[PDB]
Amino acid sequence: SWPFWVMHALGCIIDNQRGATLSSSSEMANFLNMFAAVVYLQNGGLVTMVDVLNKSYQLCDPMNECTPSLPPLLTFINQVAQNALVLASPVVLVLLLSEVFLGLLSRFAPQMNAFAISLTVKSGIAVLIMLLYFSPVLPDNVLRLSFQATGLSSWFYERG
Amino acid sequence: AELDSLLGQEKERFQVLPGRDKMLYVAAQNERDTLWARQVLARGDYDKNARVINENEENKRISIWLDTYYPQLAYYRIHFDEPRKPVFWLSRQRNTMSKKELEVLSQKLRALMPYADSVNITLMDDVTAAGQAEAGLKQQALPYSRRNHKGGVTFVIQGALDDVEILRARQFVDSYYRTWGGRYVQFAIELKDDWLKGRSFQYGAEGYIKMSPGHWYFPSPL
Amino acid sequence: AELDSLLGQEKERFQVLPGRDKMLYVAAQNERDTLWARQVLARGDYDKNARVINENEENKRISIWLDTYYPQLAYYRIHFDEPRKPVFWLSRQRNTMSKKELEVLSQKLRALMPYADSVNITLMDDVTAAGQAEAGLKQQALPYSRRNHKGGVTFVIQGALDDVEILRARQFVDSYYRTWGGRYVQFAIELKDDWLKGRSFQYGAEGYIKMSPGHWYFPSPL
Amino acid sequence: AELDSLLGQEKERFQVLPGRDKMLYVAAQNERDTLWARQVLARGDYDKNARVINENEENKRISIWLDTYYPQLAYYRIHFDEPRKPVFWLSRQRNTMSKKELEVLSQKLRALMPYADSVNITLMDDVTAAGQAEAGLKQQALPYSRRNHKGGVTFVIQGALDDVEILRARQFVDSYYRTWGGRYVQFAIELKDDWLKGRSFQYGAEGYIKMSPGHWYFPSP
Amino acid sequence: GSGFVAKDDSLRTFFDAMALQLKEPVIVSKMAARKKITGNFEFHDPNALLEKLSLQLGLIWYF
Amino acid sequence: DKDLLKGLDQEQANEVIAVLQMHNIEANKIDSGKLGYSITVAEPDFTAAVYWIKTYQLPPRPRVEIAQMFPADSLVSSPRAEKARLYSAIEQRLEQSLQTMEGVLSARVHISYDIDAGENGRPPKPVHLSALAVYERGSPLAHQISDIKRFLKNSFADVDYDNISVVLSERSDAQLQAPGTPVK
Amino acid sequence: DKDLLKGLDQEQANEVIAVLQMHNIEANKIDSGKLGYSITVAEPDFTAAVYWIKTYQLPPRPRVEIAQMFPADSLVSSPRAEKARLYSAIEQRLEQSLQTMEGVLSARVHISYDIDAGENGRPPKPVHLSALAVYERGSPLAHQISDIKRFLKNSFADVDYDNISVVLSERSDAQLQAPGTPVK
Amino acid sequence: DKDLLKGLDQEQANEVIAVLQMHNIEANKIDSGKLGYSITVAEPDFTAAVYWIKTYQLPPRPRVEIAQMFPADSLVSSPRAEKARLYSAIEQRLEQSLQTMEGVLSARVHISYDIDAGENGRPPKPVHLSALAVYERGSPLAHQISDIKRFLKNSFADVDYDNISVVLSERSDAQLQAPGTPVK
Amino acid sequence: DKDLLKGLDQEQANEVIAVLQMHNIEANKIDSGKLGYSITVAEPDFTAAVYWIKTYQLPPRPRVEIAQMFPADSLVSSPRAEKARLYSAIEQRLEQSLQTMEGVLSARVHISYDIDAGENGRPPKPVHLSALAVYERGSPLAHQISDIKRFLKNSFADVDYDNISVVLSERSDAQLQAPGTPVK
Repeated sequence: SWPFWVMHALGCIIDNQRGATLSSSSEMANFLNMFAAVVYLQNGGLVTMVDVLNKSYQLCDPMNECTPSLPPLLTFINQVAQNALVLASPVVLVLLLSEVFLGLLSRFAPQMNAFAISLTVKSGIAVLIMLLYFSPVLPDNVLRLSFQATGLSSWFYERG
Repeated sequence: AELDSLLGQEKERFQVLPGRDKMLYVAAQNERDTLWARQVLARGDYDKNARVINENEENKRISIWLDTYYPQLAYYRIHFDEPRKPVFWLSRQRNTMSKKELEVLSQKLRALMPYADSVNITLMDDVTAAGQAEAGLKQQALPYSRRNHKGGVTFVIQGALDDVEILRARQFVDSYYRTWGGRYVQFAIELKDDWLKGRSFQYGAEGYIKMSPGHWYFPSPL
Repeated sequence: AELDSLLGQEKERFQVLPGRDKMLYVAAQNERDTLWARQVLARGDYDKNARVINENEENKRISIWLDTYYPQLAYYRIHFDEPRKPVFWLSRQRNTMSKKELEVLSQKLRALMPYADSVNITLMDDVTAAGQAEAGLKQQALPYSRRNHKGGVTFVIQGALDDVEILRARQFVDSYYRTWGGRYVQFAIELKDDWLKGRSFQYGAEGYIKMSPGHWYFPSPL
Repeated sequence: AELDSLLGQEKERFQVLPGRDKMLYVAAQNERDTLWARQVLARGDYDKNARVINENEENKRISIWLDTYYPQLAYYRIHFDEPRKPVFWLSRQRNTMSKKELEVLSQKLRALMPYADSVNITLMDDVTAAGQAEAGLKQQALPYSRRNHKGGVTFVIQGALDDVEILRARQFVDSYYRTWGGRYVQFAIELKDDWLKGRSFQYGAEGYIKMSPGHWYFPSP
Repeated sequence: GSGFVAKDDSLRTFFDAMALQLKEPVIVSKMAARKKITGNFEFHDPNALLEKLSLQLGLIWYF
Repeated sequence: DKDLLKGLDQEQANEVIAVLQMHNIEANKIDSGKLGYSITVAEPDFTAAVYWIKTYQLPPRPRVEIAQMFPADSLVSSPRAEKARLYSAIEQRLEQSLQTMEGVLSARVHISYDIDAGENGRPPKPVHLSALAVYERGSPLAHQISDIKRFLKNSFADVDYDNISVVLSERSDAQLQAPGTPVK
Repeated sequence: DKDLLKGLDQEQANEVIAVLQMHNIEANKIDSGKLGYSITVAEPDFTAAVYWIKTYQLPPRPRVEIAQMFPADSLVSSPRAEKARLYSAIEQRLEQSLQTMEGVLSARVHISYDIDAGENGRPPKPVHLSALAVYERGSPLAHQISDIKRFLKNSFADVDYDNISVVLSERSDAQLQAPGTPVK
Repeated sequence: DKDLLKGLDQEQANEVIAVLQMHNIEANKIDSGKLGYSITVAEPDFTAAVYWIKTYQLPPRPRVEIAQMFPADSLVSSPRAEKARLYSAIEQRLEQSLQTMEGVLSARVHISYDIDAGENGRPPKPVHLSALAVYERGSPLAHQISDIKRFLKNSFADVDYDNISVVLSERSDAQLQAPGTPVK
Repeated sequence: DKDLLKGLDQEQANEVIAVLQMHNIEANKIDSGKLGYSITVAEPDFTAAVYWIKTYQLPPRPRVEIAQMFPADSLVSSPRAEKARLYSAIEQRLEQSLQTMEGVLSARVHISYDIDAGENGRPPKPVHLSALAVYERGSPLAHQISDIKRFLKNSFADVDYDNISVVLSERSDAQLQAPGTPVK
């Protein structure tokens, strides 16, 4: 569940930056998770999903006590985190530069209440900037982050 | 001035021959020096008549006359090692011309080359022309196949040859062509993909049998 | 303006021979000194005529004449260790020349080389040209395969040689070509990997290659 | 000035010899001093002609001359320990030259080396040349394999030699080549890795190497 | 004139190549089909080569 | 003294002069500095010069490469636009490496482009190459076709000897003499 | 008198001089300050000089490398954009290392580019090489074709001797004498 | 005084003079301050000097390292762009430690790089080395390969002697005499 | 007096003079302030010194250490980028610690670098070393190979006695006498 987790983490950041989640202190992040589920499912998909559990019996046969090999497990959370932040890189930069560009206009006109205008303009920006790189850039990282069977040796070892 | 001082610094790479029809022939030796002397005669700093000849192209010039006035003639190559008395290598086992008939050809070949004085026609054997080609094709340890038929032979080298067997073969063909010429024996170097370099067998019921040489080849899985 | 002062400071790498047809000859030793002398004669600070000779160039120049006027001749190499008396190494067991017409060859070669005062013709043996090439090839412990055929032998060195056996086999061939020439015996060093690269096979008169534990290939009998 | 003052301050490493062809030969001892002596004669601070000779280069010039005019000759080396009377080491059990035709060789060799006055030809034996190489190769405790054939022998050293044996082998071969030369006996050092490191094997007549608990390897006999 | 050149075979590919010099087909079991072999062999006296290999490898055979 | 082409540049004017001088008409190249070159011919040669312009379709357009339609200055780049920019640089590099062989004056190499296989589950297809060449004359150009196929075969991942096609030809006869001025 | 090229570079000017001096026409190189060099010829040699400009496709283009089309200034860098810049520096370092051998004047090396094999589950293919070389004459160039194969063999991960194809040749005849001035 | 090249730096000028003096022509190294150096030859030497410039591909380009394509001043560096900067400094240190042996004057060492191992879970392959060397002449250069293969063997993780290749050669003949001025 | 090189620093000029004085030519070390040093030789001694500059690849480059590729001033440092500095500081400390032995003038040590055996679950491979040394002459340099191995065996975790290779040699003959000026 690696590339679905980072894609669902992508949509939660894009939902959270534009407002729309500040009732705590989601549908958009569900949309990318379904989309990367389908584009993973089309080309190949279940053949490599079955192949990694067919290799797991080739390297973790029971009555041998294999374990999930702890010392590379401890970098798992940041392994998806550094894939989350660089994938959410370009749209939070435009939303953040637009906010301080509006803030200099609030410094040039004091009773503007530019906080109210920020909710109106960010939801258009957060879909517009991601429309330029939604088509040619997103779906190849989905196939790149799919965990392949050759790396199954690095996550396990049998104990006797 | 004179023509042999309007050329380059060394008077060693060219040779100026007097013509019988009041022309001045310049005998170069390769293609790069042929345009060296033709650029001089082309820009026009010489008040008289001159022509630039060469071994490769005046051997092609008097083969157009020969296959108009003497068809079905058996010959190999014309050698210009001494350009005032060239040697005409004629075939012995395939001509019926007598002594009187060879002398009209010797005079009508003198008339095509006005710089020459007399053309010496000599006769070579047809079995030492294919024996030197087979012994040279066997000294390089090259895979080959000989196809004898009437009026010429041909040697065929096929297969997925490696990089050494192309350089040793190509260094030998251009050194054989300068001596004999491609009138009698012709080489057929060609690259396709089969590790059996040319040969092909079929297997049934006793061992292997060598099939006849054919044009189709089996592509190799390996 | 003498010629011996126009060259470099050390007067030991060149040697000027007076020809009989008014032309001085500078005999170099390798290609670097040949270009050192051709730059001098090319810029033109010497008003008389001069030519630069060599050993590898002069040995390829007078084999074109010998492949036109005296074909089917068995010879090895022409040595210029004393440039006024060269030595022609003729073969003994492969020619049919008498005593009289060898003087004709010794006079048509003297008129062909103007710096030479006289040419000496020695008859070298034929089995000592291949027994020294086999005895030198046995001291380096190299695997080889001799192929005897009519009028030339061929030593084939194939396989996956290592790094020291290529340098040791390259130092011997270039020391043999300097003394015997590449006319009679030919060395064929070819570097190729394990044929049938990882496949088990059953060789000899009924052969098959095993492409897989369940796949048979029946090419030519391995 | 004269030539022996244009060289360095140490007037002991070079030795000038007057030639017979009106020259002046300088006899260096190695390649570090031959370029020292040839820089002087090359920049041109000397009026007459001179040359710089060497021990190993002159030992290749008259061997290039010798394989044109005197082929099928069996020799080892010509020694120049005193450069005015050199010593020629001819072989005995491989040639059939009489006394009358050994003076033609000693008189035609004199005209090639103008600095020398005479050449002293001695006939060395042929079995001591290969017996001193075997006894010198056994003293270093080296695995080897002698291959005898007609007109030369050869020694092949193979294996996973360690660092003390690939330094004692260079210190013995470079000390033997200086004396006899590589005409008769030739060494062949080639080092490969050991296929039996963590492997169990059987040695003797029926030898095999167990590359795994379930994998046998029967090598070539 | 004959011989097999084994490069990491599996004792079922191998002993079927000897099934021509032996005039009978060979049937190897599946527990004896896991052992492997390499080497240049030569089938000139196979009834003594099969006996020598069955004791070095560790096998039992019946004809 | 009748101009026919103006506003050209340096590489186009040396091709128009070399084409018109082959067909026995003179030409004058008049530079104009910033405005480019200009070409005039004589008055009896103007009717023939317009005909040779229409037949050879002069002035020549600049040569197109595949990496011009996918420039590197864009903000984003698809994988189709990255493999097309890779193949269009190898296609020029083999062209500049074939001109250093012995006798070849000009050459052009073509590679088969693949787009659809890199995205779906279909395996990639075989690779096809095609080359053209112009040789110096006097060469026996039937034996020269095997060195090019030997060089071009394992300069790529997986090609065969029958997916490469070499077509080559010797250069034309040299033109060295002057055309000549129209006397009247 | 008449100019035929101007605005050339430095290395572009010496190639035009070295080609025209081979065919017995004499040219002159004139500097123009910041506008580069310029090359002029005489009056009767102009017709042949345009013919050798057209045949040899002069002036030469600057040579192209694959790392030029994947610039390092981009803040994003795909793995297709890192392996192409890694291959393009190895096939320049092996080329500069081949010129230090015994008797080699020039060389050109090509590597097989594999970029789309690591993104899917497909295994990487083997790597192929190809090389050209120009040797100093007097060399027996049939025995030095196996030292380049030995050096190029274990400079990579795992190649075979079938994947390496080196084809090389000897240099042309040396040009040392002056062309000569056209008198009229 | 015809000018051949101008604007060259210090290391570019010493190779041009070291090449021209090998073929019996001399040059002059004239300094110009900020505009680099300049090299002039005579008029009868000009035709030969422009020929040896084209053949030897002079001026020499600066030598390329793999650590230049991946600069260390970037913000973030991938693991693919970190082992390439490690291996490029190791292969530069191994050829600087080879010049301190006895007899050696120059050396060049190459390592096989890992590409797929940065992104995959596959184990890496064996590392291959390859070396060139130039030895001072007179040395028994046949026995000198066994010391370099022993030194190069255990300078890495695990190699074997079939994966190391040394191709070495003796230096050229010494050039010690002056060319000579062309008198006319 | 023609100048060979200029702009060199202190450590380079004492290497160029130490090489030219070995081959019987003089040299002058001229200071220039902040613009470095310069070196001038005589006019008959100019053709030899250009040849030895080209042969010995002079002036020498600064010696590369692996710690120069991974600077300490980075904001984030990987574990991959910290073991390279840790190996490249033990590699310098054993090199500075080998000079304190009896007879050694110079030495160089090479550790086998592993960075890729850390993140995975595979066990780390054994570590190999390789050392060079130069001894003063008059010493039995075959018996002194056993204590460099004894000193290097247990400076790390677990090496064997056959994973270390020491290749050492004695120094050349001493050059003490002056070259001598050319007499004119």
